[PDB]
Amino acid sequence: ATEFTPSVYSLVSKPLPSNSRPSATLDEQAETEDLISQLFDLTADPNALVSEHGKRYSGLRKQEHTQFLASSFFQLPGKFVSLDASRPWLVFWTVHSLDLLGVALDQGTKDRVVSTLLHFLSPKGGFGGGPANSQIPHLLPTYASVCSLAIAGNDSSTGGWKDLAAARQSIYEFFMRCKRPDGGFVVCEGGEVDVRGTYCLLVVATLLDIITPELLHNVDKFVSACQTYEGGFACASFPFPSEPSCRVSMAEAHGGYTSCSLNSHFLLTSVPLPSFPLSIDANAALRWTVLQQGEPIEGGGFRGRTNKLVDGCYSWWVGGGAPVAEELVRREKSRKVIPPIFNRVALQEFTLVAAQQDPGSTGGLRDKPGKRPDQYHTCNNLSGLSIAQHKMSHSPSTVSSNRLKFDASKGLPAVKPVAPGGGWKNEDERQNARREIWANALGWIEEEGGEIIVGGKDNRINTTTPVFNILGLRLKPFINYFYCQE
Amino acid sequence: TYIPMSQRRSWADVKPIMQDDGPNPVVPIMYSEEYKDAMDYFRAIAAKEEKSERALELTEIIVRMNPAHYTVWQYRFSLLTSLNKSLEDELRLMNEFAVQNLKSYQVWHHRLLLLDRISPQDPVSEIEYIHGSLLPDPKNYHTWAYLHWLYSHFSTLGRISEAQWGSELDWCNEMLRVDGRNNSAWGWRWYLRVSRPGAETSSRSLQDELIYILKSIHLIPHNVSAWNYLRGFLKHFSLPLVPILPAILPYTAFGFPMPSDPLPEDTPLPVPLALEYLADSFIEQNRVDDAAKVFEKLSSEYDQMRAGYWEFRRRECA
Ligand SMILES: CCCC[C@H]1CN(c2cccc(OC(F)(F)F)c2)C(=O)CN1Cc1cncn1Cc1ccc(Br)cc1
Ligand SMILES: O=S(=O)(O)C[C@H](O)CNC1CCCCC1
Ligand SMILES: O=S(=O)(O)C[C@H](O)CNC1CCCCC1
Ligand SMILES: O=S(=O)(O)C[C@H](O)CNC1CCCCC1
Ligand SMILES: [Zn+2]
Repeated sequence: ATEFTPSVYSLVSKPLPSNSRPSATLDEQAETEDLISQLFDLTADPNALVSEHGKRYSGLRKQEHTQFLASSFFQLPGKFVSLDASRPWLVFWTVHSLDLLGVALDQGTKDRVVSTLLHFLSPKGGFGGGPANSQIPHLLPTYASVCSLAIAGNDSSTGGWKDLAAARQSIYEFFMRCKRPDGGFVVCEGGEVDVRGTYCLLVVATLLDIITPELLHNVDKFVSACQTYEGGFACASFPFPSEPSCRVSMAEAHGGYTSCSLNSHFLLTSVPLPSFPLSIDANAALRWTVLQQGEPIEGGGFRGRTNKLVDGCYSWWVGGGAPVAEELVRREKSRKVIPPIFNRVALQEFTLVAAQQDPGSTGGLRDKPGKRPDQYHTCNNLSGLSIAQHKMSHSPSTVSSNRLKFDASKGLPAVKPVAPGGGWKNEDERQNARREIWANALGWIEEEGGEIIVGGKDNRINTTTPVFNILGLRLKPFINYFYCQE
Repeated sequence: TYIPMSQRRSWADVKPIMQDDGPNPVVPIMYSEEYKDAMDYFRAIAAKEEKSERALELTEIIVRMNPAHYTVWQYRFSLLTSLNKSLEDELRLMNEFAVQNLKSYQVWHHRLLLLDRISPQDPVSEIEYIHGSLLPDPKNYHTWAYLHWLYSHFSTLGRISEAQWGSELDWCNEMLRVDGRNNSAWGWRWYLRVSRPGAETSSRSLQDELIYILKSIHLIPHNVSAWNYLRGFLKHFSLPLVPILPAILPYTAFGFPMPSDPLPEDTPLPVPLALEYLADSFIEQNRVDDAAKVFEKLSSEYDQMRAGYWEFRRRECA
């Protein structure tokens, strides 16, 4: 099972060649190679039957990470005021990490999480980064709030899910006010336009059953034009008028924006619209993904951009996009008519050896050695670790079984479109859309026998879902609630 | 000594509004007195929808303490347009915000909204400022994306002259000369030479570009940016790989640049992406068996971190 995923300790560690041409990029790369390689030399090989005497043990310090998240969840020092507009992300990074770490919150803390997030919901639609009387709605906290309610909420009167159902029309109206004719979305009133907003919007729209043809128009074209010559995706694309005459990517292929673009495109493939979505170069996206996994000397972690440093948070962005890119490649090979595509072992070794905070300290996981751990890097490291530990794939047979059990006669009230002809043509088309979107959203499975837990089964964390990045045991009851399935 | 805004004569008429977080909210932040006081009065300003100079001064105080507060940035831009404020002075304030290390997604977008509304006949002054700001951080993603928008937006208005495009390529060539491993500058060259709508596509331009690419590879054979640019260039224009193979084979151990007689020091062979070029060129010649052998060597020896990926590429040959 590990024949094509060699351990970093079993490979020769060599620095990036200089070609006798020094530069600032090589200076930071060589210094980063030294920091990571020294930490691996001080750490016992996780694949050893008995840990070596005199070296650090690389076991996942789950209780330290739990304590790190706990103290950062009940009180932030004033120095994190820069995150005052990102408090729903502080919730999601905390509650999703605890889900991955297998730590349960008591019902009293869950109710506080639900009540806090509902204070962030605006009556005119969408969640903000803080209380509704202080901050305007924003696409990114809307995703973080909806997903956090999926993790900490329930279907009772105090569970918060009934409040999301009652806000479906207003949230949809907020999404439509953000939409641009070219297919992009502003993240908020007067905000920027990039694929993060598209990803966050499409996830929430998929989960809450508020997808309409007018919401998705040109969204596929905006995302597809974000792909660069490297194979990955940039933050946004620019529409040149003569709807537009052409669209051009606006920056480098980036690990975060590649994840958002791959996930957005994947969510669009579930929508049964004619000649939709516009295709992407999946083979180039898969090639760019695997090329961002670092060499053994840098621990086998992922970098976010070509010729930049490896970062633990890209274990989720780039690593979690790999099953999506792999599935898109598989669909193209099937339309035109298996070893892991990235080193699942090396990525876990980077997480355990390099990404973990030094033992006996504050806990949490970090970007790199020498960087303070934070809630964001804790969540993304563990999310990428879950992808590496558990072989995830989108199963057509599972999607087919979901189609066979879907009840089109059950569901929440249809969304009223902004434009008169902005909705689905008839009820047969809308229910066919609800079925395909619901069935494909629940199509991700963990393949039996594909599990790889480096360092022993005590390092195992729970299985996250690609595209959504919440546990399947949270995703299924949540999306079933809003589609009225059981 | 801090003076509360309740004791300030200019704000005596304003009744502050407290943050409605609930009785016991999760992830609370221990705000300073100065920050909580300003947000308490900002909530009152936004409640009464006041567009005034004191509201403008208050937004500046808040964004100096929290440059990522998108709601306050949105309200500030509405203050500038409503009061018909000097957007050039605000643009100078954003220059002072860069020296004091006050940056975020919102600060860069605020500068974009300024340039869009100012709509200068010649944005050369802003282009030069962006070039200068890239010297401390040559790979700032926000800055490179903003530079793409600046040239794209104003070329749509027909305000980018041919001399401006030429000097921009000159500046991009100098950036790559200082650091050929700057993948951000490689992407900027792709915009200037390939993707922008006004780019020239002729036999001379294709020859000039291929020469610059091969020279960059011969200078830094292990530069992944140059290899990705080469593969993207050939694929975008549907150019064959075999005619350029003589310049690539020396790295797998005519009328276009060749490697140095003796290769530069610290250049261990083979270059993995050169093997990928050789394997793809074999597939171009329908020599799938020869391509599978190159993929097998990449998987088991020369690029073992991607052993499974190169094995996948080997199995596709069958
Ligand atoms: C404590 C905040 C940390 C900010 C971090 C995450 N971050 C984000 C936060 C919320 C959502 C979301 O994307 C969405 F909405 F989920 F799709 C992205 C950003 O914007 C910036 N980052 C900075 C960072 C750290 N290490 C590498 N980087 C560069 C990077 C850029 C873009 C992406 Br994408 C991913 C990484
Ligand atoms: O690394 S973690 O597993 O998260 C937490 C630490 O191991 C705690 N180790 C304790 C030391 C004293 C005796 C009881 C155990
Ligand atoms: O009724 S709604 O418009 O849905 C919700 C309130 O109006 C929000 N007012 C806030 C005031 C402070 C700045 C952020 C907005
Ligand atoms: O279940 S197995 O993978 O066969 C082996 C166990 O998981 C090893 N876990 C360690 C036990 C001693 C303390 C540190 C962790
Ligand atoms: Zn990071």
